[PDB]
Amino acid sequence: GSRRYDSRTTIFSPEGRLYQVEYALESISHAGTAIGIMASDGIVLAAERKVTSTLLEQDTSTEKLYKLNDKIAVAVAGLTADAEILINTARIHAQNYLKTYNEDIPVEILVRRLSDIKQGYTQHGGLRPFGVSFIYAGYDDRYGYQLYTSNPSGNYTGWKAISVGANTSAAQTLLQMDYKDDMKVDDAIELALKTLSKTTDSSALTYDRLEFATIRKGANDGEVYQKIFKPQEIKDILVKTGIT
Amino acid sequence: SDPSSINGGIVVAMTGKDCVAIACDLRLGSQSLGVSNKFEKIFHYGHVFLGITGLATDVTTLNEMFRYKTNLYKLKEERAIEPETFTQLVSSSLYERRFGPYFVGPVVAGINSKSGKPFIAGFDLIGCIDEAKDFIVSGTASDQLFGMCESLYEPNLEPEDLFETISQALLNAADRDALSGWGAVVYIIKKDEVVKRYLKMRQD
Amino acid sequence: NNYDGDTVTFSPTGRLFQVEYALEAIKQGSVTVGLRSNTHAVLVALKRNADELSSYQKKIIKCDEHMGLSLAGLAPDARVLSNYLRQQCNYSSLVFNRKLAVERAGHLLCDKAQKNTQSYGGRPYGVGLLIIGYDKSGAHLLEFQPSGNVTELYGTAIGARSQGAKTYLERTLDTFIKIDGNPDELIKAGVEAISQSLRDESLTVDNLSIAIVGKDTPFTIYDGEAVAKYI
Amino acid sequence: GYDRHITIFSPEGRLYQVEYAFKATNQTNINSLAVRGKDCTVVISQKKVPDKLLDPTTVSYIFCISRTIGMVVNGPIPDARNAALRAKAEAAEFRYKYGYDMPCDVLAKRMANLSQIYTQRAYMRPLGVILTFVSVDEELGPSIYKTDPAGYYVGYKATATGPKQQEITTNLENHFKKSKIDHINEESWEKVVEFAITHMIDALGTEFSKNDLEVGVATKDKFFTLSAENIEERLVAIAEQ
Amino acid sequence: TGYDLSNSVFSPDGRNFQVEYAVKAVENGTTSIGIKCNDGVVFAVEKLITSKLLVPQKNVKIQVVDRHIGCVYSGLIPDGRHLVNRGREEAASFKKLYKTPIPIPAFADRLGQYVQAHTLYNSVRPFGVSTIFGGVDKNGAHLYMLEPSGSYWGYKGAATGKGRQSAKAELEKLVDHHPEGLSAREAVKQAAKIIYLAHEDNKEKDFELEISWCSLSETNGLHKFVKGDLLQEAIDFAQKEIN
Amino acid sequence: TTIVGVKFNNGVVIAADTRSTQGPIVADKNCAKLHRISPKIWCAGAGTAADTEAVTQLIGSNIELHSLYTSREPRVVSALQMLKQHLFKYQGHIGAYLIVAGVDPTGSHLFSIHAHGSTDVGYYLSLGSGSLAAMAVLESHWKQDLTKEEAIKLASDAIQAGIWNDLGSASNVDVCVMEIGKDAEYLRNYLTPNVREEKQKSYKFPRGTTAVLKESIVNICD
Amino acid sequence: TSIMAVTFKDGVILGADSRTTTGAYIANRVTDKLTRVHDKIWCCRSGSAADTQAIADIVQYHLELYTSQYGTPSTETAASVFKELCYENKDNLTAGIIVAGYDDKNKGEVYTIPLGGSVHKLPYAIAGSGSTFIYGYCDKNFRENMSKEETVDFIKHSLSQAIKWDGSSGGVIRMVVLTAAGVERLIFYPDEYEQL
Amino acid sequence: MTDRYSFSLTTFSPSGKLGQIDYALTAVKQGVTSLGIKATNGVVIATEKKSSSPLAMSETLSKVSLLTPDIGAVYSGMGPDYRVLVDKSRKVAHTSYKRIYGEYPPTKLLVSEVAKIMQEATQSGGVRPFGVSLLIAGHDEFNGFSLYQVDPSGSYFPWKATAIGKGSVAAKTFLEKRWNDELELEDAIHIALLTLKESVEGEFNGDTIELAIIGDENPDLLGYTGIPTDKGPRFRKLTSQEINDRLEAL
Ligand SMILES: *[B]([O])([O])[C]([C][C]([C])[C])[N]C(=O)[C]([C]C1=[C][C]=[C][C]=[C]1)[N]C(=O)C1=[C]N=[C][C]=N1
Ligand SMILES: *[B]([O])([O])[C]([C][C]([C])[C])[N]C(=O)[C]([C]C1=[C][C]=[C][C]=[C]1)[N]C(=O)C1=[C]N=[C][C]=N1
Ligand SMILES: [Cl-]
Ligand SMILES: [Cl-]
Ligand SMILES: [Mg+2]
Ligand SMILES: [Mg+2]
Ligand SMILES: [Mg+2]
Ligand SMILES: [Mg+2]
Repeated sequence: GSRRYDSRTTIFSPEGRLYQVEYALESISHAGTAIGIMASDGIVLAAERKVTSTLLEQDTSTEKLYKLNDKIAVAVAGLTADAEILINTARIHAQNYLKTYNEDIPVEILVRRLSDIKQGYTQHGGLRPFGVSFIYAGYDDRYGYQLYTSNPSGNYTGWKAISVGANTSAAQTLLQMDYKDDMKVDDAIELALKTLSKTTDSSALTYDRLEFATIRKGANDGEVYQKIFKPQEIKDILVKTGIT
Repeated sequence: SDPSSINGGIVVAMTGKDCVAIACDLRLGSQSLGVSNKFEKIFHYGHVFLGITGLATDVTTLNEMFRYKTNLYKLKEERAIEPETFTQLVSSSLYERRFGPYFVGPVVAGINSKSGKPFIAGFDLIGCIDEAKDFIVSGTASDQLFGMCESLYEPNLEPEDLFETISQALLNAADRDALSGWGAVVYIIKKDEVVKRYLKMRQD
Repeated sequence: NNYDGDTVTFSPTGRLFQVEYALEAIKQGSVTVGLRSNTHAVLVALKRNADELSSYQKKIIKCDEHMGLSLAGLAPDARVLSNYLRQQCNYSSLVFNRKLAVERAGHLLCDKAQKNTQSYGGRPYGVGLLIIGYDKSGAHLLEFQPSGNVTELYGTAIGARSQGAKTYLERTLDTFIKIDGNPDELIKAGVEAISQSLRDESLTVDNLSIAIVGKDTPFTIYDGEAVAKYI
Repeated sequence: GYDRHITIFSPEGRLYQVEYAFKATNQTNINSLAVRGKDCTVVISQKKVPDKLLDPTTVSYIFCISRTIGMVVNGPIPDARNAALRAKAEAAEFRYKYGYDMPCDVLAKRMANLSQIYTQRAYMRPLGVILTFVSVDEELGPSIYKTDPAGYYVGYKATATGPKQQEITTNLENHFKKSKIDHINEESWEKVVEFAITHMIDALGTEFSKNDLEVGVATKDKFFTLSAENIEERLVAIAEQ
Repeated sequence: TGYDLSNSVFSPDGRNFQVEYAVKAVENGTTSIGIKCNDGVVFAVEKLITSKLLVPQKNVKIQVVDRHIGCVYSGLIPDGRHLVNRGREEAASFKKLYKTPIPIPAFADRLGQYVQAHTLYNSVRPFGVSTIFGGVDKNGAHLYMLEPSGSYWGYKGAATGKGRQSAKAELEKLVDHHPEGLSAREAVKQAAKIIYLAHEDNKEKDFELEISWCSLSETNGLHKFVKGDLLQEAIDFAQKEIN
Repeated sequence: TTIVGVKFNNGVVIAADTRSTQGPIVADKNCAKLHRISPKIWCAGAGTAADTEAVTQLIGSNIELHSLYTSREPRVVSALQMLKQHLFKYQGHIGAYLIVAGVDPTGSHLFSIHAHGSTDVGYYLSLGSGSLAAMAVLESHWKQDLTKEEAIKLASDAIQAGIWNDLGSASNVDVCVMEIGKDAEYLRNYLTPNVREEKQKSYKFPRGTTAVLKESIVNICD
Repeated sequence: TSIMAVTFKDGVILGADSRTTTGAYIANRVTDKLTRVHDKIWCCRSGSAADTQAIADIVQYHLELYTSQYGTPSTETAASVFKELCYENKDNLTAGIIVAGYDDKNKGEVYTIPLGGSVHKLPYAIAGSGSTFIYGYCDKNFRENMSKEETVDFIKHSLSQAIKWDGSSGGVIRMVVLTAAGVERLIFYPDEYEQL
Repeated sequence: MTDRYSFSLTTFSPSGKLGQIDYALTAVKQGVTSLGIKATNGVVIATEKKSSSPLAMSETLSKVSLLTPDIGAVYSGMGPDYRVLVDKSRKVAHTSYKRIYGEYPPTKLLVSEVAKIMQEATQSGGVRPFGVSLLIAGHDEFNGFSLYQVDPSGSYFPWKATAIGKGSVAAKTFLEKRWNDELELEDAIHIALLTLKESVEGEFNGDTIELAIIGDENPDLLGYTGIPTDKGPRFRKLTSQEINDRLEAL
């Protein structure tokens, strides 16, 4: 019967590893690097688009940074199509929570939900897992600014600074070296771009190969503003920090 | 017994020159018993305003529903919803409950951000769109509101004149209805400024 | 070989190996004998024990007042099939006020076993059954194989060393068919038939199991000191 | 190498089960031909009754799908009849739902979509048949639309299917290169059938008796198959000129 | 290779090896035939007497569908029964909706589509039987034969099982020597002969002859088993011809 | 509501009034009761307003998809069949009473559909509360072999009969003309009462007339 | 409604009035209650117009699919499909149908299917609200093996009286003739049949 | 029966590759060249009508398809997969948008819905990915003109201009030299015809080339008059004659 052709996506190896999760992580390691850095007065999201073209319409393009609600955003590393499935689900969960409690969803709760969905694909159903790793950047009135990451296993962790995708080993060492607790957004912006500039496989880091975003309380009085940087704005911050 | 007249209340909307106005009373009751004088019936999603009369639980539910939907719309479309589009969304959403409807009388009001054209629309409890040029009425004193609006209203009123006309339409209509009143609110809406005024009225 | 992984696969010579392996489970099972005359039908079964402390596995199951069977192979599968027969016999009585014909009972068993041989996921039944009964057309004896093949016979035997009892019945055919109106002599012939399949062990009081049905005899099972008469 | 057993992509981007279904198409060793007249569409097919014990009247690969649509099949008869029964059901349902007779091209597309599904879904195998639908459509006029196991379909001026399709195809191609029109310029369907048979004889290089052929004709508001005697009359006319 | 391990898989030839392996089960079975006569059909089958313990005339192989169709098959007997059970459901639902008893060509396709369906998936096995069947309807007599692939045609005479080549040769003679046709009573006699002649392929064990027939004149277009004197008359005719 | 349909020699014309009512109250004085199903197939609707709008758009949507699937111009019998089978399904609970008309490759057609799913054919038809006034006019002035100009007049005269004599009909006349070979012409307000009374007095108020308690600016921006 | 179907020597003729009513208002005065489910199998419809249309449409679909598989169906088969729908859905339907058809083997046949879903094969049948008034006339005047002209007169006279007395019946008298020759439609206007 | 393939047929290999998606892309590579170019006042999509036989009527086979009145689509790869995607794309534009908002979806969101369908064929049980890459050109009020590519994975990218299929590598290089942000629609059509000639072997004319545009509203193609706000479809398929006229000025 059909059993003959079943890959058995949800099994343990003799060593106690989930094959498909491990291979999905290997897929993600070839994806464009994405970096998240949390500061006392905001969060930075930086990410590298993969070997682009001059004919790509960048200003209408989105492959790395997505908005979940007004307070929470994500940086993607892996299969973009897989990520959009999960992103739409996350967007709906946030709206469900808002409708039920009349309050914006706490960042961790949203992250846990998505991470639980990923987990399900590793334990039951016989389907391949989502080849996606997220960096969640968000704010709520309980914990303030938060950074999380989730991977195909459905495991999530909180961070002060973190990278996903390609060259994470190199990137994480560089972040661990220059990161400090009393750091600010403008400093974090610089750290993020400097790290990408060193870990990139490209010859040089340019505006057309980047997606950039910030979550700031730099919004008029006690409230939070998301800023998805435009191509021209990424070009300006690259000059400001002294990379181009 | 009649769900549309347990809680009571009214909403009215009017067009003016490069402006729209939408107003509502503040009463919520349990038939004869007045319960709340702070129950506002007008909500807004971006620059689109929605007034809802009828059964209060559904008023609340639909607000939460249209907030839900307009929020997702914005995330995907990367722009705020327009009055014409929202009107179609309200109609769609109501008609999907054709044989188990929300007992409400919605009213949409706003200005199209691109064309600048003023827009109002009314609905029955199941989705039928009444897209009037002049005015829209809804609630337990809709008959009274029709009479007031039909006599008081004239086209191309300026924002501060329109305020007087709609306020007097609401106030005098509410004063002939036992289940309406207990306060009132009027929204004056222009392309990039909105003023909200609470009216002084008789509290019986 | 490569075509015995499931029941849904023919071999290159047109064989169904899973069915044949299920057939093999019957050959490992303890011997049981069936035979009839024109008035009575008799089952004789050699029960098997695990050891000296254990009981002797029951081989005969009653299906109705006028019908029952003996088993050889997987006992739980016999329980499933006998339960099905009980229901079909019972449906016939309740709905039609009619005792189920032994031939029709065989047809129902054939069709139930067949579905398990053509579908993926399932498995063939791992048991052989000998059904006896007395209906409106007299005494009957059926042999059920889990391939689906059901066969009406004068006498037969299934299980380990069953060929000895089957040859004996093939010789005695003209004698035991004529044993009409004499239950004890028909059982004697059955006890003598099953004896041809014995080696090393002999028929003891808790070893032997006998059943009978006939003209004015409801299906009744004899065990223990009730079969000492025939040892 | 299980990419050759079910309908999934091989490393070359190929679907081997679809390709092998195309090969099953020629298992019957029968050649079919379809041409269009002014008022009609004619389809002819070789009829081979190798066994004397067969009832030759029941040996057919031409099917009357609806009153207006006819279908000839190139492939094994079980898959042929599977396709026929479905096409009949689809044509009847279409008329009930939408209030008018299902067009030939629309039915072809529908059957082509069903075939496409078998090339994408693993549990369903492709049918090893090529379906040639013919009619005189009330909008498009004389119509020939052909479907294959890949889920591909297209309209035709004329077409041929079978082991020796290429010889027939080139023969037809050469004729339409001369006439420079998309059809057989002939009033009566009888003469269009004569043309169809004549050009099959020329292409294959074989003579035909009345029992060697099978003919289907589509006119306005009906499709019908010719009897052996109707074909005999057709063969007599061909021989007499 | 590996194309023959799963049903519904096309080999590089374009063949379904599992269906071809089912045919081997059919070829292994006993001989069964069908003869189309002037106003009806005659079915006959070889029943191998494995042992003396088999009760004569009890293990009936030929099956009736509705009241006007006879079915006989060679190969895996349970598979044939399953197919007939389906046929009976198909005939019942046809009569339920359309009132008239199911025509034989209509009935043939019902079996054909069902058997063909069992070559479409790897979750089912093809049928291990070739079924010869037919009867009398409003348009007269019809005889069919249906293979594991789902393939079926109308026949003047049909044969399947281990002695099919022998039988076929005999059927071909009758077709040649009787172009005007064969009577129902003649067909019964000939059917008996052909089974006896086809028994040379299964000559180790002796056998039991079973015949049935539908005929407009002889049985009022209903399926009936050939019994008693008429059966013995056919057996005598058959025994005379082999000697 | 007064809706009509009239066939003429090379096409078909549809017409309707423009009043909508809740009991004795007038809800809309200019309701558009003419709907587009496909470019050259329009239907007029009476009964429950939401039901006529919804069932007309649903079938209009399916007709568009069908047209794309079949690569053909949609037919009127297709709309007719899809509509009736839907209305029948809901045993009259969808209160849509329609007059369906249009031109297609088969010619020009005129039909009516009742809420329970029954369809009729005719050269002239009318539905609604003013249907009896209109049909009296149609039964008095209809003849066969009408011109486009005669048919429009007959249709709008029939709609007027309802406007004046039926309380559930009022205001303006809408028309749509579907001719063979031509584009359909939708004539919104083909007829309106001219002039109309100016009110005796303007009720524009002195500014400051209304007593206010509080004021505030509303934040609509992000 | 006044409908009837009558067998005669050459085949069968169906007849019907053309009035559809909503209470006392005549919603349609030129209705065609003679509908075609197959080339030479037609029916007469009485009761709910929506129900009888829905049924007839389904039957036409079943016989179209029957024809594609098994060839031309009998009139008896058509009546059975009508019956199956009317009987199984008897709680939710209000349909009184007369089925009439022409075979070459069986010739003209008439089946009536009243409210319950029962079937009755008859030489002729009458149904609809207006049928009540012509039971006496039709019983007295019907003969078997009438000519075409005699049968047309019989139906014309019968429905004339049914129309005269029943307010639910009226308009024109439609007729459909089913024979080996083909299918012929007839119509008779008030000025003709009222003076009978 | 029952679909017993409830498990994924596309899975991650040890290297992190999704084999079936890669192989689907290989099938797209073999497919006939199609391209898209975006101008300031329009978009053009074009491809070669590779006729399988000269007896076949290639007009009946439409490689360029209308999805909505303002959105069109072209492909490279497996035609039958494209055909069913167009059917689903047309339907989803109604069910998941028009029946809710009373208007046609903007290009990006329809593309998103198509992408979603293709992604699901890459993860759902018992199916292979679609063996096509789509180029979807369209217009809407708030986003203006746009051109999107959609791959077997479900990934989609917006382009100023691009090509897919057989000679895409060469064609994309050709487009990079010619494209600028000041192109008018007629200039884009001219460049499209130039680019497409390089990948075509045999006949190069209006009968062997399929070309459509998203441009100005066509009130002549609307079918009715009387509603000012309805101005007609922006999608228009160029005729065989219209193409040949521009091939003389080539
Ligand atoms: B006409 O009278 O048929 C007209 C048809 C058109 C408006 C669709 N119908 C109505 O105006 C109906 C009358 C009605 C009242 C109450 C229940 C059902 C029908 N009016 C409405 O449907 C309606 C319209 N707007 C708001 C509320 N109700
Ligand atoms: B006849 O009167 O039975 C007639 C036959 C029908 C097929 C047109 N029925 C009707 O006219 C019925 C009402 C009726 C009258 C007498 C007996 C039973 C039923 N009318 C409708 O079904 C109808 C009426 N108006 C609109 C739509 N449908
Ligand atoms: Cl489809
Ligand atoms: Cl009617
Ligand atoms: Mg009050
Ligand atoms: Mg008070
Ligand atoms: Mg497959
Ligand atoms: Mg009368």
